[PDB]
Amino acid sequence: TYDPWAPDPLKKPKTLEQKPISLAANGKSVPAVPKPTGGYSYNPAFTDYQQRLMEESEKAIEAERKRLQELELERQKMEAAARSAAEAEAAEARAEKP
Amino acid sequence: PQEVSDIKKFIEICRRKDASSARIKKNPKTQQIKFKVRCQRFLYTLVLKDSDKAEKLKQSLPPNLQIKDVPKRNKR
Amino acid sequence: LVPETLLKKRKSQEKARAERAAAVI
Amino acid sequence: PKNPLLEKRPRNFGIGQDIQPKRNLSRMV
Amino acid sequence: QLALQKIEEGDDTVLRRKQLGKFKLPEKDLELVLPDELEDSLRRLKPEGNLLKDRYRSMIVRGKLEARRKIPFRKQAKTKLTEKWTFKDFRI
Amino acid sequence: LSRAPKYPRKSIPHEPRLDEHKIIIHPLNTEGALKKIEEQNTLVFIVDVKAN
Amino acid sequence: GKAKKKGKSGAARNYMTRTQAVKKLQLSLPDFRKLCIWKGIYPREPRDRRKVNKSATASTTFYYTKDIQYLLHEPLLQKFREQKALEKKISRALGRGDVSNAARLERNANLPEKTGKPRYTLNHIIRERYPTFQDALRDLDDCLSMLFLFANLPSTTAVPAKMIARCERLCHEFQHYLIVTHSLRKSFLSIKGIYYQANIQGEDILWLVPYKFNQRIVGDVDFRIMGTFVEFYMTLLGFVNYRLYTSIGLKYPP
Amino acid sequence: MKFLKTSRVCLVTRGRYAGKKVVIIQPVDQGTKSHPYGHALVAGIERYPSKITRRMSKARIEKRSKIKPFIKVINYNHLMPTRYTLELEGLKAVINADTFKEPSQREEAKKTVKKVLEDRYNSGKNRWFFTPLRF
RNA sequence: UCGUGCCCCGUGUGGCGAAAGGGAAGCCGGUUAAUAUUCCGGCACCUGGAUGUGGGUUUUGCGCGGCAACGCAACUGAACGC
Repeated sequence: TYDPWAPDPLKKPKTLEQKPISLAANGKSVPAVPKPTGGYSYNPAFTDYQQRLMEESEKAIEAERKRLQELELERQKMEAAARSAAEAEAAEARAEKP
Repeated sequence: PQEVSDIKKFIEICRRKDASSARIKKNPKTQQIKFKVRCQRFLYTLVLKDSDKAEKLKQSLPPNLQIKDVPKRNKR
Repeated sequence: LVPETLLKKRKSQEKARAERAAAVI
Repeated sequence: PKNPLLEKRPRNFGIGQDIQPKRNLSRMV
Repeated sequence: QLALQKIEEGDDTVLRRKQLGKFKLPEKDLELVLPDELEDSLRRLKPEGNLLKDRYRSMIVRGKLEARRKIPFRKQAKTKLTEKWTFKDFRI
Repeated sequence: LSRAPKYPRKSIPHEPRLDEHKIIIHPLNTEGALKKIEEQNTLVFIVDVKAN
Repeated sequence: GKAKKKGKSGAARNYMTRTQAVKKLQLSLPDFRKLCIWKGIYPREPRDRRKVNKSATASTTFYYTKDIQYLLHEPLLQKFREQKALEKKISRALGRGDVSNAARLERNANLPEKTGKPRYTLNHIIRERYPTFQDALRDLDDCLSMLFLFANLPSTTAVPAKMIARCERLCHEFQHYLIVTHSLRKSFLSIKGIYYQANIQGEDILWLVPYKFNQRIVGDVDFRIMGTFVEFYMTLLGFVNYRLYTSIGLKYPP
Repeated sequence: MKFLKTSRVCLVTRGRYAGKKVVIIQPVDQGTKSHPYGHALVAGIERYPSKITRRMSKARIEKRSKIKPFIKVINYNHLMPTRYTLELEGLKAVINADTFKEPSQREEAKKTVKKVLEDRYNSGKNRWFFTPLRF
């Protein structure tokens, strides 16, 4: 058998000892398995489930508001482009001792 | 060597961390007073008319910056 | 904007994307 | 509907008009 | 004032704005049982998410590798088809 | 491929040719050096011609 | 003395792109990605990427020059070249019609579909990556989550069925060690799976196991590099199981 | 007859905006006290919108369709008139002589010129005005 | 990802050869028996690298002013060309 823990660079570089990049916003290390909360249970507590439903509900409301706002802005943009194109077509129609 | 004409900029230069020392040169024939501060790259000189409040600018200069009066003879 | 229907809609599109990803000599 | 900002820029590959395109020059390698 | 301005575990849920790879990682899929879908037994439980996707996202977030997209079709070498000399010189 | 020799061409790596005992030979006891000691905080040494 | 030229020192010497690293190591892209995952070579980010490469984009991957220098001395490069030459010999034998010679040469390939083990041996890599058994126990969370996940997957070309069976065997051996030592502490039934927390030699080990159902492999994940992770993790778990069984004085493998 | 009128498209030949295309907002043929010569108040494009390909995403199309405008008093001797005409009702009296005497009015006028020009560009008309001259 | 490939480009070929040609950057004062634009003091400069602070630009994303010649402490710019 074989058991670990019991010119070539036998010394590893310190660049390898440097910590990998974390994509977390605070820049701290993310655990491999994060500890679950009580709201993620299959039969959760009422308070935890209602709380999690509140954050997901408000995120859904703000996302829907944002997408409706940008859809309205796009609709106004195409209406402005259509008005300018109609004006351009009308302009071409009129042109045709000290 | 650079000449400073603004008292505010001179105060910021004297408050800079690289200000090693400062010295006061008195020219009585010209009736002027020169404040010279030694920084890393440049020596900055502020020229003033010789006056009591011109002397009083020392109390406005930072205390940690050492200030020496220039002697009459530059002895080696 | 009912949040329950919004969450149902989001789960529907996430689910649909999930099975779409998983699917003469 | 296609974007009206899209345009065609054809290249005339006649003598002395445009840079010749990269062809198969395998007969003359 | 300038000195005051200078004076003033990570989570998967919020990420930095800069990407690591060909794209920025999307927001996680909703892992929540909606109130119509709650069941009263472990047998009728509906598992949510995908654990393989979770491990891949954990790998990217911890930074052992960067996020890349699948390439379904690779560009083929530009070649020309031609007839063999024996089949050209065949006569009957 | 890089070289992967079956035997080293040199069995023993050589010692560093120019170490500190060979770099510094002796100081200078001349009157100019003794003047430099007190005037410039400077010591004067006779060193190897190959040392930088 | 002599005037230096721009771009000959600093970040341009400190970093290289993935293209330059692949050309330096004279590997293919799959072999380079596999070796980087196995040896723990991580992507890096320069302060100014234009100083490293003028054609770099936001999706350009950078690595340390010293990390690539360390990868230059890895013995798995010779293993890769030997396996490629062996496959060429097998192709020659099959093209000449020597079926017995082809079978004899294929017995030297050590295929995962025949052995249940990874194609390349990572035993020397395990000790290099984990200097201590404590570090192995601390990476056991990721190891156990990956292997318990892959023990319930269908057979693929990247991860064959015998290697899946070996994943299940190693997970069962680890579970038997936990049973006989009573090291298991906590368990949790979530909507994603079953979380388990054990305590081995003063280290808390928490991992997630899926419910026994059909698992979906989606196209948004890189399944082949996940399989490379699986190979590394089973190579780690074999030695971890051997050390735990020997420490509690039991015969390994059971 | 007179061609240096309103909506006339011209090319600027001198200054920081040389080679750019402008539309004439107001001709001053007799001159003023500050500019005792025939000149014009013009609005034009400083940074042209970038080219759009069929495989571009909509966010990239929106980013590359941006226009940076400018407003200018310019001598007639520094203009090259073109046969093209750009008729825009939103640019009617967008700038006058007193606009250039205050920085904020210049910013507001440039914002109005920007929104009108991007509307006309997204309309798809007058493509010669929005392509840059190559010289 | 048919994972062990594909794409782009053409211009050739290395070295030596000038203490008067070309060329990045140092001046003043003092100092030795004998060296000094080299030492000491003061005051500078050039080249290259890393990375901060201030300031600048940006919600009209990559500055503003001058009719213009052009100006102002900044004021993105790869391949390929002039």
